[PDB]
Amino acid sequence: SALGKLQDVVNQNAQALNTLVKQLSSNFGAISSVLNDILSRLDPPEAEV
Amino acid sequence: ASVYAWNRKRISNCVADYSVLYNSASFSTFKCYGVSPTKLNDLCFTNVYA
Repeated sequence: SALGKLQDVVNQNAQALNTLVKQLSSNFGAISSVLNDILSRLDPPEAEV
Repeated sequence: ASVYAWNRKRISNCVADYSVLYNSASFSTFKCYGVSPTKLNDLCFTNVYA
């Protein structure tokens, strides 16, 4: 634990990036979290929503 | 069958042309909810039930 100060910065940056990539898997109330699924499954009037 | 004893048929291991369902004018109501009607020929499904 000698170099903990640098390790905390590296861990925080990696954790922020990891959480940012984890946010792509959430649909946020939509039918799916994948854009390609929405483009392939729906007409534009519901796809825009 | 009647609506209290509605008949459920499994559809599996087939290639399905839904374009003859959209282009047929015999259906008074053809309404899809979770999928576009014109994309049904472009997708693959399993556990299809009628």
